[PDB]
Amino acid sequence: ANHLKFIARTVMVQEGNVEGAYRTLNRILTMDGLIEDIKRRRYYEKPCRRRQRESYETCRRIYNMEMARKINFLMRKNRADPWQGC
Amino acid sequence: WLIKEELEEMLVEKLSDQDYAQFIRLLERLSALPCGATEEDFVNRFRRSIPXXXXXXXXXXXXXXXXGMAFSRGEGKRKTAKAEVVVYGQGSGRIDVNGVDYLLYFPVTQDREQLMFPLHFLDRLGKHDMTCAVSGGGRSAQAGAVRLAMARALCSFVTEDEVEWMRQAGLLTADPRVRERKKPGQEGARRKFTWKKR
Ligand SMILES: [Mg+2]
Ligand SMILES: [Mg+2]
Ligand SMILES: [Mg+2]
Repeated sequence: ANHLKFIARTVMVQEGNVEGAYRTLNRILTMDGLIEDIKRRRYYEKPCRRRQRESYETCRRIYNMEMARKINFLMRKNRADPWQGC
Repeated sequence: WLIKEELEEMLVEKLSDQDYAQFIRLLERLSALPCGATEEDFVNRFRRSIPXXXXXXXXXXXXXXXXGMAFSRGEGKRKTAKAEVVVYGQGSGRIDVNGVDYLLYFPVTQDREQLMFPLHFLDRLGKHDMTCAVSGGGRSAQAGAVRLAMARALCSFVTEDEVEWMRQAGLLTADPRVRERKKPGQEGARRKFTWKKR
């Protein structure tokens, strides 16, 4: 409100395609976590009920990180197998 | 390739699907490379050969002694109704049914259309002269039997090529469709007595 307007969260559509530029802006906000925050902040969420969220999120992030790594590590051996029908 | 049962017979050994699959897979690997002599013999052990036969069996024509003229005699059978149709190769267009004319014996237009089908297909409509004997069932069944019998007796006077057409037109194939027996405790073989939830 004290900041200069139109500098923030602004995309300018190129070659007149609107839908593309909107997708772009959406990708911005969702990349920064603002959509999850708006949606979060429609109602309240109590501090306890918040650390639960945090911890469940962070556990899940750890799991998915690890499992991802493991998958991409074992990726090589997806290759068609040499020894078949030994 | 062998079935699973045939490899089971060859080795005198119970098998698993997986195992069979594994092996056949391996034989594909074998065929995949340059094929030696004993290599080919080896895979021949596990080879079998199968027959396939498709042609509508072609009756040689029959030249009558009386006029010295050629005819062909077909037999159709549909749904309680059999028909026999003798087709003479030089016609006036005359078509006689059980000793009466085909218009009188099929007052239902639909039937006459069914009859018209093979001849209109082979463009022979005036060219041929048919005598006909049909029995069993009701009118549509009869007209259809004559359809089959006629289209069968028409493949002597047609070209070897038009035959596969009449097949793909479905003229020479019988109608497998027939009445289904009522079942006891039911109504109509399918229809059931009205069912009560309470
Ligand atoms: Mg204001
Ligand atoms: Mg966060
Ligand atoms: Mg009924």
